[PDB]
Parts: sequence; C-alpha cells; structure tokens
Amino acid sequence: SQVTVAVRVRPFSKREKTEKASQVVFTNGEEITVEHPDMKQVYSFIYDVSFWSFDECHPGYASQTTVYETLAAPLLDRAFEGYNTCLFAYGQTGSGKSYTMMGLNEEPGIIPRFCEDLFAQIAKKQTSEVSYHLEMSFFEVYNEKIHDLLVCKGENGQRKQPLRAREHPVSGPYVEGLSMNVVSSYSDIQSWLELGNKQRATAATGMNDKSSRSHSVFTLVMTQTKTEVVEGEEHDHRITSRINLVDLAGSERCSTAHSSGQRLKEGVSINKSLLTLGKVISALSEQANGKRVFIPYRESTLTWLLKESLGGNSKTAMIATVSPAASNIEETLSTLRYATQARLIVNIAKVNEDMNAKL
Amino acid sequence: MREIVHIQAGQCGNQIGAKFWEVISDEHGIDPTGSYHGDSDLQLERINVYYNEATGNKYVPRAILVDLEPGTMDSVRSGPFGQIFRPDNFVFGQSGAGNNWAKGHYTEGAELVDSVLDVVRKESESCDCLQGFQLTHSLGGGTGSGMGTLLISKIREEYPDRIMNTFSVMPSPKVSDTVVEPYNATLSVHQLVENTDETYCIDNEALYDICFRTLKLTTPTYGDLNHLVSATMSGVTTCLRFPGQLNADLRKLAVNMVPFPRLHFFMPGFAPLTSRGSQQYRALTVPELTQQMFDSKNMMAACDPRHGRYLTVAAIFRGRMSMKEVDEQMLNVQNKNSSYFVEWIPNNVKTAVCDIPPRGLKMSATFIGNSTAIQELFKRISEQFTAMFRRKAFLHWYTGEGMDEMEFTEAESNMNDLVSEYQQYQDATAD
Amino acid sequence: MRECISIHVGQAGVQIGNACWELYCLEHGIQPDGQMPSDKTIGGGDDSFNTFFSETGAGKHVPRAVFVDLEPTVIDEVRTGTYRQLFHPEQLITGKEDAANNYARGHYTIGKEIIDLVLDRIRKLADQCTGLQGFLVFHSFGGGTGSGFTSLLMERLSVDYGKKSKLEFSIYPAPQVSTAVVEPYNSILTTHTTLEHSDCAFMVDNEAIYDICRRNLDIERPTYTNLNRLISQIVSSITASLRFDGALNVDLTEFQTNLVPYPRIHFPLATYAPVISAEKAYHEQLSVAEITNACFEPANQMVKCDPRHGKYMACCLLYRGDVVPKDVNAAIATIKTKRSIQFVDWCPTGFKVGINYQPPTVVPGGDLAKVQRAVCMLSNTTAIAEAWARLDHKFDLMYAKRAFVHWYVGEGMEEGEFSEAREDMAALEKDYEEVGVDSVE
Ligand SMILES: CC(=O)O[C@H]1C(=O)[C@@]2(C)[C@H]([C@H](OC(=O)c3ccccc3)[C@]3(O)C[C@H](OC(=O)[C@H](O)[C@@H](NC(=O)c4ccccc4)c4ccccc4)C(C)=C1C3(C)C)[C@]1(OC(C)=O)CO[C@@H]1C[C@@H]2O
Ligand SMILES: Nc1nc2c(ncn2[C@@H]2O[C@H](COP(=O)(O)OP(=O)(O)OP(=O)(O)O)[C@@H](O)[C@H]2O)c(=O)[nH]1
Ligand SMILES: Nc1nc2c(ncn2[C@@H]2O[C@H](COP(=O)(O)OP(=O)(O)O)[C@@H](O)[C@H]2O)c(=O)[nH]1
Ligand SMILES: Nc1ncnc2c1ncn2[C@@H]1O[C@H](COP(=O)(O)OP(=O)(O)O)[C@@H](O)[C@H]1O
Ligand SMILES: [Mg+2]
Repeated sequence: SQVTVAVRVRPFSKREKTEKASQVVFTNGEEITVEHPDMKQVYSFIYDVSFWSFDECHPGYASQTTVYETLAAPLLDRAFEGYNTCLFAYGQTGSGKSYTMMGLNEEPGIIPRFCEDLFAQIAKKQTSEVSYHLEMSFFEVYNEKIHDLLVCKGENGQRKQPLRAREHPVSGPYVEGLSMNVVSSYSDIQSWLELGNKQRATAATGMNDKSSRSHSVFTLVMTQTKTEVVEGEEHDHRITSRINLVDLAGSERCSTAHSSGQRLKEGVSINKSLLTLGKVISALSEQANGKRVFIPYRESTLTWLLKESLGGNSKTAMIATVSPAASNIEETLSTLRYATQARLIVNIAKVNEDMNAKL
Repeated sequence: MREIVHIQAGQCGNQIGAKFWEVISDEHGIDPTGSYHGDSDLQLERINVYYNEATGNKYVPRAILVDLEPGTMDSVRSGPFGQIFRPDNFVFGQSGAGNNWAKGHYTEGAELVDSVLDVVRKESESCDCLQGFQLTHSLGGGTGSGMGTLLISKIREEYPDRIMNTFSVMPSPKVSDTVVEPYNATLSVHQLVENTDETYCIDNEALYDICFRTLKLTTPTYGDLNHLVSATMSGVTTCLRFPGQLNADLRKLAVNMVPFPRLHFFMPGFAPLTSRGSQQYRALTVPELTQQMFDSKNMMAACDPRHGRYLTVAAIFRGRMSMKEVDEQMLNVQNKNSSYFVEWIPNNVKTAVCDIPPRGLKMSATFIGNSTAIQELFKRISEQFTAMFRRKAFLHWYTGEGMDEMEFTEAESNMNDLVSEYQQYQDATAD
Repeated sequence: MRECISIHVGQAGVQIGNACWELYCLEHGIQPDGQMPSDKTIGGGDDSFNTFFSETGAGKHVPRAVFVDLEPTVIDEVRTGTYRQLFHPEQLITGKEDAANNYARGHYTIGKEIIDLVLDRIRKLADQCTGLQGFLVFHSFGGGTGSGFTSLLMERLSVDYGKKSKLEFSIYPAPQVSTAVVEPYNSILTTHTTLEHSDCAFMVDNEAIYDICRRNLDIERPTYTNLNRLISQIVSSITASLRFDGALNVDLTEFQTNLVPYPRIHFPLATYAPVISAEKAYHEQLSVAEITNACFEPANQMVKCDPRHGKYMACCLLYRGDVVPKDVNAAIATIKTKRSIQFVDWCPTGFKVGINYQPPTVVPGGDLAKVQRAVCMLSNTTAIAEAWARLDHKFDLMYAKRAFVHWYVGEGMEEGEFSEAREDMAALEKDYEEVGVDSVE
C-alpha cells in the first residue's frame, strides 16, 4: 500500500567529459535542485528517497548494494510473508538504466542480488518438512498487444503470436497460452533473459541506433508448500506469491525527431501506457492515505495484467534513472515530473464530525 | 471531404435506416428514384458526406445492411424509399439468430462477416477522405448485438484512427421485448466500451412517454420513434453538411464529451418537439429550446439526470440566431443548476451552430450529455443478470455454441467496474 | 513602398477577414470584382493603396492575404460568396479533416503536410514587395487550429524571416463564457511557445463585445458579424497610418517598440470609444475629451479585466479624422491628473500618440454610425495576469485527474509538455507581479 518512488543521478560518461558539457543536477541533501544554464529559472524536486552517484567522495553515495538494501530487500521480505510485489523502472536511452537493473558481470545491478538472496533464503529456510517452488514468465507489450519473449518463432518472418488477456473470477487476470518455465539456479535465469532481450522490439531513431519501443515484464511466481497435517500427509494451506519487475520504454515526445510512420504509432501507445500508469500510482498513493478512491486498471493492458500486484496487501516501488548533463536536460525533467507521484502530505484540508460518545 | 458509412443491422436498425434515409433524402432533396429536385445550391455541396454519385445524377447512398434473416430486408426493399440502396449491399444469410448473442458473434456471424468486410473496404476506399462510420443496432437480440459488435471489433482493428459511432436501442426497465436482454446487452457492453469512441444510448419507454406527454399522440407506432431517432442522427452531423458560424464535427464531440475513454455513453435529445395543435401557442426562440432540452422528460435515456451530475454537454443548434443568447442561456444552465454539474471541470458545456435549418422549422436544437446517472441502466441489467446466472436459467443455449461460464463473468465485472467508475465522480465531495 | 501581410488562421480569422476586407475595399473605393471605377474616372493616383493590395495590368487588385482553416465548411463560402473574384484562388482548403480542438492535431498530425504550401505562398507574396513586412495573424485561442497551426507558423517564420515585426489580433477566452471545454489547455500551450516568437499580440474577448454592443450600440440579439465589424474598425484605425496620410504616423515597428518594454509582457488590450448608434449619434458632441476619458473607462474595454486592480505600463492612442493635437494634450493632462488611473514609477511619459487625417467609413447594414472622428487605444497593463491566473487555475482543476489528455497523446504529445507549459506560465505571472512593484533606493 505504497509507491516508494526513487531516483538515481548517474555520473558523467567519458564522451561527455571529453566533450566537457556542464553539470546542472545538484542536491540539497535529500531535496534536489536543478539550474537551467540560462541563469533564469530554478526547479525543485522532493522524493521519499534520492540516490546520488555523481562523485564518489560525497556522503550519501548510492552504489548498487545501497540500491538493493534500500529498495529491493523489503519486496523479498514481503514476498516471504505470502503477499505479492511489483517494481518499475523508467529512463530515456542513455540515462543509465540497464546498468541499474541487470548490471554487468563485475558490477552487478538489482536483479542478481534479488535472485541470489532468493536462493540463499531458500537454502536457509527450507527443511525436510517445508519446500519452495519457483516459476518464471517473461513477456512484452507492443501497441497494447501482448507478445511472449520466451519463445522462438518459425522460420517465417514477422509472425509474432499475439496472445489474449482473460479475467479469472478468483485467481485474477492472466494471459492465455503463456509459457511458464521452471528455474532453480541463476544460470537458467541469465539464459532465459538472454533469449528474451534479443527478441525484444528495438529500432533506430535520431537519439541512438538501439532504443526500446516496447514494455517488458519479468514475472516470478513462488509457492510455499508448508502444508503438513499432524494426522498424516495432507495439505492445508499453500501460499502463492507473485514477484514482478518491469522495464518500461521512454515517453519520446514527437517534435525534435519527426516520426512519420509506424514509430509514431508505437510512441503514442507507449505514452498512453505511461500516463495511465502514473494515474494508477497516484490513486494507490491516495488509497494509502485512508481515502477511498477508484483505481482505473482496465484503462490499459500492463495494469490489467498486474491488478492483484498493486492493490490490497501488496507492495510496490519505482525507480527513475535520469541524466546529469545539460544536453539531456529536456528529456530529464520529464522523468522527474513523471515521478513526483507520491503527494504524501501537500496541503490537505480538514473537516470532521464526531460526537455522542456518551449517554 | 468528410464521409460516413452507415452499417445497419437487425430488425431495429433497418427500420431506423429506412426512416433515416427517408429524412436525409428530404434534407438533401432526393426522390425514391435517385434524382434531385432541390431548391438551393447548398443542398448538394456536401451530399457526399452520406451519399455517392452515379451516371445520370442518381446520388446513390452508402449503406451496408447486415441482417441474418431476410424478413426486414424484404420489407425494406418493397417499401417507399427501398429502391435506391445498392443491391450488392443487401447482405443476408439464413438460420436467424433467435435472440441469441452466440449466434451472431461466434459461429454463424463468422460465416457472413467476411462479405461485409469486403463491402466495407469497397465503400471506404472509394472515399477521398474518411471521418468515421456508423452502426444502428439493438441490444436485446442476436444479430444487432453479436454481428454488430464483431464488425465493430474487426473494423476498429483495421481503421483505428477513424471514428466509430454507435446508436443503440438499449433495453428498458419494465417491459422487455425479449427474455434474454441482460445477457446479450452485458456481453455486448463488454465489447462496446473498449472498442468504440462514442455511443449514444437510446430506450423506447422514454420515447413512448415523449410521444404521449409532449406530442399528445394516441397511436404511436415505431415509425414515429424512428422519426425522432432520425431527427437526432440528422442534427448530430449538420456541421459537416452545411455552413455555419461556429462549425464542428463528430471528432469534436467525441473529444470534448469523453474525458476518459470508457465513459462515452451519452443521453441524446431533440427540440422543439410540440403537439400538432399546440404550435400556435409557443414562441420558437432559444431559451425555450434550452429549457426543453435539459428537461428530463425529453431525454431518451430512461433516466432522470436529476438523480446525478452532468459531466459534459454538447448542444448543436440550427437556424438564423444569435450566439449571445446561446452563451448566456448555457451560462445560466451552468450556474442555476450547479448541483447537477461537475466542479473539477469549470465549463461543462459547448456549442455548435448551422445557419441552414431543417425543411419546415425556423430553428432546432439537439442535445448530447455524459452523466453519472446512466449507471442506473447498467446497475439494473447486472441486477437482472446475476439473478439468472446464479441459477443458470438460459445458459445452455449459449454454451451449445462455443462459450463457457467465464466470459459472462468478465462482462459482468467490467460493467460493474464501469458503474463504480461513474460513481467516483458523483458524490458531492468538498476538498 | 510599405506592405503588411495579413494571415488568418481558422474560423475566427476567416470571418474577421470577411469583415476586415469589406471595410478595406470600402475605404479605397474598390469594388468586389477587384476593379476601380474611381481610376476609370481619374486615370491615375495611388488610391489603390498598396500597403495591403497588389496591382496588375487589367485595373485589377488582389489582397496580400491568405487564409486557412483545415475546415472547408468556411472557405467554400468565400469561393462561392460575394468575394470570389477578388482573392487569389490559393486559399488552403487542405482540410480533409478538422483539428478536433486538440493542439496536437494542429501542431503535429494534421499541422504537418499543410504548412509548406503556406510558406511557399507567403514567399511568393513577399518577393512581390520591395519594402516593409508585417505578419498580422488573425487567430484564436481554445481551438486546435488557431493554437497549433499558429504556433508552428510563427515558429517557422521566426527562422525564415527573423527581424520582422509579427503581430496577432487574438481572441482571448472569456472567463465564464465559452464554446469549448478543452479550451484552456490549448491557450496555455500556445502562450508557452508564442511568448518568444511573437512581438506583440493583441487580445479581445467576446463577452466584452457582447456587453459593449448591448449597452451602447443598443442591439440585443447580435450575431458574430456585428462583433467582427468592430474589430475590423480597430484594424483599420491601426493600419491607416501606413495606408493614408496624416500629421503623425505610427508604423508597425513603433507599437512593438513603445508598448513592449520587457519582451515577455507583450500582451496588451484594446478599445474603441465611439460605438454609438445613429440614435445616440445625435445628442452627443463627440469631442476628444469624452473619448480619451471613455477609452480608459471600464465597460467599454474589449476584454473583461478591471484595470483598476492593476497599473498601466504603457498606452498608445491612434486617432482618425478632424483632430486638433491641442485637445489631445489637454486630454492626456486630464487623464494624468486623475487618481484612479495609476502608472508605473518607471514610465512617466507613458503615451504614444498617432494622428491620421481620414475619418472612418460606414458599412451598410451595420450598427455603427457616421461620425467625424474615431479613436483606438492599445494599453499595456498589469491586470490581465488575473485573467491568466483563472486559466492557470482551471488547467489545474482539469490536470490533476489527467482529463482530456488521452486525446492529446493520441496525436503524438507528451504529458510533460503540459507541466512545462504550466511552469513557463508561472514565470510570466510573476513578471506581471514584479514590475508593478514601485522601486526603492
Ligand atoms: C409548423 C410546421 O412547420 O409543421 C411542423 C409541425 O407542426 C410539428 C408538429 C412537426 C411535425 O412532426 C411530426 O409529425 C412528428 C410527430 C411525432 C413524432 C415525430 C414527428 C411534422 O410532421 C414534421 C415537419 O418537420 C419536418 O419535416 C422536418 O424536416 C423533419 N423531417 C420530417 O418531418 C420528415 C419529412 C418527410 C419524411 C420524413 C420525415 C426533420 C427533422 C430533422 C432533420 C431533418 C428533417 C414539420 C415542419 C411539421 C410537421 C409536418 C407537422 C415536428 O417535427 C419534429 C420531429 O420536430 C413535431 O414538432 C416539430 C415541429 C412541429 O411540432
Ligand atoms: N470574435 C469572434 N470570435 C470567433 C468567431 N468565430 C469563432 N470565434 C471564436 O473561436 C472559438 C472557437 O474557434 P475554433 O475552435 O478555433 O474553431 P476554428 O477557428 O475553426 O479552429 P478549429 O475548430 O480548431 O479547427 C470560440 O470560442 C469563438 O469565441 C468570430 O467570428 N468572431
Ligand atoms: N426503437 C425501435 N426498436 C425496435 C424496432 N424494432 C425492434 N426494436 C427493438 O429490437 C429489440 C429486438 O431485437 P431484434 O431487432 O429482434 O434483434 P435481432 O433479432 O438480432 O435483429 C426489441 O427490444 C425491440 O424493442 C423499431 O422499429 N424501433
Ligand atoms: N552508477 C554507475 N556506475 C558506473 N557506470 C554507470 C553508472 N550509471 C551509468 N553508467 C554508465 O552509463 C552507460 C549506460 O549505458 P546504456 O546501456 O546506454 O544505458 P541505458 O540502459 O540508459 O540505455 C553504461 O555504459 C554505464 O557504464
Ligand atoms: Mg474549426
């Protein structure tokens, strides 16, 4: 019942430092301030958490392990309590995103620490009496069509199989005909992700030869089989849990780069999904404030396939990867203005009527 | 040039089509043969918005008639104005639906739909530009619901940037003309709110009361009700068809009237409706029409809006008039009746004017509203629905043609979620 | 010679042009077929005044104006109305679809593919002038065409031509009245862009003209033409300094130099004092004092904004007819002597006067009346911020729920643009609040 928004301001690249563009993103500790190079207007931003990675010697450094121990481990702890969990990710191409979720071989990200602590606590908590099972699915969303990233298509060309969403009455919604493979060791997970990302939809526009035009969901599902009756072998209460980590595409604005084609039709749906997702997050944050409010989930696909993982006794989180430079300032604020959606205590009024607590 | 296609399904849509063309032909000056007998040159400048052309200036229409039983078609063809429609468009089959939604969406309708698509692509590609399509069906039977919704889905999957505007005769509270109305209507609403840009709900009991109280008729047959529906269809799209002072289009209505994509179910209405012996004792002016429009016993929605709040309003006027009276009277509506409107939008009203009125009236007006009250319809159907699903009354006629008990639940949950979505913007909450 | 290119965008601009060119062709003795019986009678003279018209060899004249709507319901009236033989046939019915009242259709999906023709035709108009340039863009807020296409055209003309005065005789939304409910968003996103490329954009509001036409003209059931002829008289009173002769001339540059102190506050108001009918045309002296006291009088301003809530940063005054400048000096002395007409500490001069020699004309079938002198005032204040504030309130009440945005991203826009425009709009509201402060050592 939370949003737990967060940012991450990367350090300069090598090309940027040789070209020597300006630093503009600063920090007043936790609160952030940014200063347009025209000396004209300053913009302020507050979040529940702020990660700084620009220069090492500054206190409050935000390493990869800091990211894990501050964001991810609570999701795992609440998964073990029998609830579900979701995590988001936002960033335009170049804002240091894939280095954050996946990481590198010598510099891990968030995914591997998550999965390895998963296996560790499995091998710890597990007994001869109790067990743990774990399955995976990994799919994508392109023009609001669902596609499965965990398969190889025929020798034909673009004959991608579009699947269908269906609402179960009890277990909640799901996708029809989705591969649900089994895993026990990280060597399987890396293999599956490598089959995945190479099938994801990518194109070349004015920003880079390699960008992302589709959302990508990575779902794990876990089962506690602590079901052992005293009289004999009989099962009482399995517990299912749904862990979810999604990489979202950027909200490219169609002005500097004329799209004139299918790329426009992708961008528009991508924009729509992001707007609806922010709208949902604001409503859930308000619901956490004790105020009953509607939670529009059927207005998009990525939410309708993730209803039960962002409501009730669930837990959520967001992370926003932005850039420090001035040559990527216009795409930078758009991220931060997209991640202001906590609105915890900002000028709430007060009216109350409560009496007759007596004879 | 803007161009529209009229799809026309069921035993209700085809009679409506006969009347609709019997009205638009008289507004554009066409005879049952095809020829032109008009009086003004404005009357064919934009005839292509609904019609096509021919060899000897016969001005043939654009119409696609998608029944499954030939009865309505064979009643239309041997009729007053059923001699012009392109006989390659009298599409039909056999083995009618039988007031079953499964026999129009899954098994039989698929053995006819591809022909209809081949006709639609023909009637589209021969247009210079396109603005949208139309579809008149009922909800309560098989053909108009199933076949119409399948066509909606496939057409929107083909041409999604264009508009799809559906005029639907939804069921009534008291006297149903079918026993399986809730099931069909609910399974259709599961496929209309997702795949449509604007739907204008219509009911017959409201039309009966509008024909009894206002017009003081004694023997109202369906001709008079379809006459009203045609009068609405016609004044919804004058802005594309004739000049004006503040023109409009269907996209403007579908934009301004639809804050969020789901809540596009609208209450229609027409003015000046008066008795045949009582037009002596009235003044054809703007405020009287504005009074008659927002009145509840003139709306075709079977639903007093005074039970709820107005979200957004579209009033299309016709006649040589003044815009100051329009703006002032709409202001006084926005002001004197604030509790019937929404506050997080300041301006819950827009306008549109054509300076070329109908054939025999100085002025006229048409009304479209997006309210919270229309949930009372859906809230009824669901209460009608589940009582039958909880005991599975008429289920097997729907499972014997390729279904399960899950899709019904999907439709019910979607409709109930929409009810809650409408309720979210109704209760008078103060910050 | 001098020249002023007049552009019209949308329904508002096209109808305003239908009125403005009626008035213009009435002033220069022109006939609706382009010809002139006057030169047939004379055989010479510059009466075919070429600040707006262009000559040919057949005694014919063409206006130096194009108009476009992306909505062919309008232009076909001109092509089959009274004024089809006059205009060049190059009027852009490219309106295969309407702009749907969303900035995104006017600015990207249908804005693109219709502007290169407009640029080519503007270039063909400009290469036929060896002199001044000024783009008088008659456009509108609220709508998608007058917002989008306007913002794109001024943006491109900032590049292709640069140092040339670009003006706009806009139509500002009323705070209560309107005819559209996605109206404010378009206005904000228009201001955010055209705060840079423009030089001075005038403003009117139809609620004010309604009140002005019932209170003074005494007509209670008006159309839009009876509102537009007043704006046409405003435009004529402006441009007569270039068309006709007089004692003090005020070209297009002088407005942008004498009323635009800071660049980001180039948003003045306008008014026209004698709006009396033939009945009230008698019983009244119509001197310069009555006018100059009436131009600063609320309920005769063309925008609903009490100036007394703020101060007057600058003021231009453009007269027509039998005027003795002495009376103007006396009038301005009187206006300065009063105390309910404030002024900034940093502008004691304040006024820019311009005097012509011709009176106005009288359109037949009109409501205004034959008079011996007429006036226009163009004021730059600190008051209309309040009006903008109302817009920047309404936006918020609509934006906090992301209403009417799916129709905007559905044609290629981003959410952030709304936030960027609102943030930019806040930077202006402080400027109008900053200059009103009186300096202190
Ligand atoms: C005083 C006068 O002019 O005669 C009116 C008249 O008295 C009334 C009764 C007409 C009459 O309408 C009806 O008879 C009627 C009765 C019950 C239900 C529906 C219609 C009229 O028949 C209807 C007819 O109106 C039209 O013809 C419109 O063009 C209408 N089309 C048709 O009626 C039509 C004509 C031929 C074939 C099919 C239909 C229309 C509406 C919208 C857009 C285009 C056209 C007119 C002027 C009248 C009569 C003749 C009495 C009214 O018609 C409408 C729909 O507005 C009912 O109230 C209006 C105006 C009058 O009250
Ligand atoms: N003063 C004046 N205002 C007008 C006139 N015509 C239209 N308007 C204003 O224009 C506004 C709506 O115009 P628009 O939405 O721009 O219509 P349009 O000019 O065709 O532009 P689009 O609809 O986007 O294609 C209304 O609020 C009117 O007040 C006119 O003739 N005179
Ligand atoms: N308004 C109106 N409704 C009609 C007309 N004819 C039939 N209906 C309605 O249509 C419904 C019956 O559905 P039907 O047309 O038989 O469905 P179909 O068998 O699939 O074509 C009932 O609710 C009727 O009220 C008509 O002429 N006018
Ligand atoms: N905190 C960090 N530590 C080290 N390198 C970083 C950090 N943040 C970003 N980078 C660098 O930024 C680059 C981002 O690569 P790229 O794949 O373009 O990112 P994105 O996922 O945004 O497309 C990487 O080469 C990475 O080394
Ligand atoms: Mg328009």
